[PDB]
This record gives sequence, structure tokens and C-alpha cells, in this order.
Amino acid sequence: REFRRREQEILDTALKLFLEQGEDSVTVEMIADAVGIGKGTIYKHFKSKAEIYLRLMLDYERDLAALFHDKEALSRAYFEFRMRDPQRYRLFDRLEEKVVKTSQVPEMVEELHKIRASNFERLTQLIKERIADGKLENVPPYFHYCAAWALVHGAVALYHSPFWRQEGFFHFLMDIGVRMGNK
Amino acid sequence: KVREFRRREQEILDTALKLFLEQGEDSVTVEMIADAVGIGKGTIYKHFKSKAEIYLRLMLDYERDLAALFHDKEALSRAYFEFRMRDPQRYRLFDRLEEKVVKTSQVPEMVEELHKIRASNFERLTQLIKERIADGKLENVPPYFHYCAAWALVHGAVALYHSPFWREVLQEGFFHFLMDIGVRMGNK
Repeated sequence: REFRRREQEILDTALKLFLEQGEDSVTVEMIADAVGIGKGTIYKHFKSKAEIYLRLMLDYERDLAALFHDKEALSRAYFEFRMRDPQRYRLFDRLEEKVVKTSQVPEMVEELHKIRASNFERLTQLIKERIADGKLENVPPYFHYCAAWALVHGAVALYHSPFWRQEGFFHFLMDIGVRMGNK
Repeated sequence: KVREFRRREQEILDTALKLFLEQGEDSVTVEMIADAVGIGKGTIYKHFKSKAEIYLRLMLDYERDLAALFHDKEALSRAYFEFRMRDPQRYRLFDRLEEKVVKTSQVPEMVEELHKIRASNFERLTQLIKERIADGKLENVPPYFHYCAAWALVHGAVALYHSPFWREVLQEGFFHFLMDIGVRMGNK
């Protein structure tokens, strides 16, 4: 458990330092110095910094997979998962070109693509159900999840524009996604 | 004489825009624009003294087009999202030129005007939202809840229209699906 605990403590501080100052800036030694562990004990978990990037994204899908385990309440919770903390989204967006596109450690890039596809396959099911219940305007479900993606992607860019300065607006965005494409 | 000059300028404009899309703005020069039209090397300089001037002129006519658009409210809200999502690459190109010649005030006489119409166009769409709120169709929240969410749907759609997914979305029905979403988003 203590090893399982330390692996999370490394990743929690890792992602934190990855939101403050640039993920290009933070080194493995910085993470090892920030967590309070040894400069060599950190390598007992992750073999490189790109491997931290990959697991940082695997738990994201592992959490979205847990969320998929009420059709309206769990549809709203989906947009909470995507639109909360848009800096995590923009970091993974940049990380998508560095470690995933350039399959560094292909073992995890392999695993990642699977849980993204499993998470992708768990979404249309909700879509076809909300369509089968006459709530979502009956269209090809590929119409829906593209519009859902095209709104969380634009909301992260919205939250990153010179427009930061907020809760009722966030709930207004969620009510948009739930009522989006509704019959 | 002003009509043939206003027409050749429009021809240079369409030719300059068609070449920035096919080839990218970073490789099209004034000489290539002036040759795909078929005019001399210095006659295109009688219209614009810089490719940057052509840059800001393209974004200026975009806002001029939008100014003529805000001239019913439900039919006006649709024609907006049509104007915004039509030709997403122009928006994508203008997203780049916003950093090249708008951030860097190359020819600041045009950047000043471009910022004033963007403020005048912003006042118009804000009144469209205020009109639909005060009338009673849109939910009575700050109009900033309405055009910020409207800005997000337009942004993520052109980013959807450029993803490796775009062999499919380029349709008429999914386009009309997004604009049903846009007009119905934020309703009471």
C-alpha cells in the first residue's frame, strides 16, 4: 500500500508542478525533490518523465471509465469530468503530441488507445439510450458526441482566453451540454 | 474608373484569399498573388502597399460582412452561426493572422478600425442576446453567459472541422445539426 501510496503522491505533485511552470520545465529531480523522496527512489516507479506523462493520462481514462460504471444525471456528470480543470485538458492536449503521437513507451500508448476506445464505446451507448428514450433528437450518434466534443474543446479554449476573471457560468455550460441536441 | 479599380481590388482579394488557403499564408508572396490575377508587379501595389495590408484587409472585410449581417431575432441568431461556422478554415486562417498582423500592429491604421468594428459587432450580437432574453426565449442569465458559450461552440467546431476526423464532417445535415444546437443553446 505504501508503494501504491507513494506512486500517487509522486503523480499528484508531478501534475501540480505540471500546471504551475511548464511541463517542459519540471525535471524528474524536481519531482523527486518536491515529493520529499530520494533522487533514485523515484526511478523505482517510473523509468522516465514521458512515462509519468502517459500514466497521468491513463488515470484520466481510468477515472472516466469508473464514471461510466440515471441516464440524465450520468450525462451531466460526463461534462463535469471534461470541463472541470481546463488546464488538465490543455496539458494533455500538448502531451498528446509529445509522448502519445511519438509512441514513447509503446506499451502504455497501446494501453491508452484501448481505454480511450473503451471510453469512446461507453459514450455512444449513453447516446443511443438517450436517443432510444426519445430525449436526444434521433440522429446518428456520431452527430452527438462530435457536438459534445466540439463544446468542451471550445470551453477549454474559452477558459484559456483572456477571460478567466465563475461557478454559475460553469453550471450554465453544463445545462447547455445536457440540453444539447435534445429533442 | 473607380469601379474597375474596385473590381480589380476584389479580384486581388479573392485571389489572395484562395492562395492562402491552398498553399498557406507563409509561402504566398505579393508577386504570386499579382500573377494568379495577371497584373503587373507594381499594379498590385497600387491597391495595397504590403501583404500585411492584404492580411488586415481580409479580416476587415470579414467584420464588414458581419456588420451587414446585423442589418427576426430567431432568424438572426441562426444566420449568425451560419456566418461563424461557414468556411472554418478562414476562421482557422484568421486565428493565425490574429497573431501575425493583429497582435503585431502592422499597419496600425487598419488594426485600430478592425478593433472598433469588432467592438461594434460585439455590441450588436450582445443586443441580439439581450433582445432574445428580454423577449423571453433565452434564459435570463447575464448575456455574457450567452456569447461566451456561443464563442465556445464556434471555436470547438472549427477545431472539430480540422481534426483527423474531417474526411466525414465535410454533409449539410451535421452542419445544420450544429446550428440547431447553437440557436437552441441557452434557451429558457
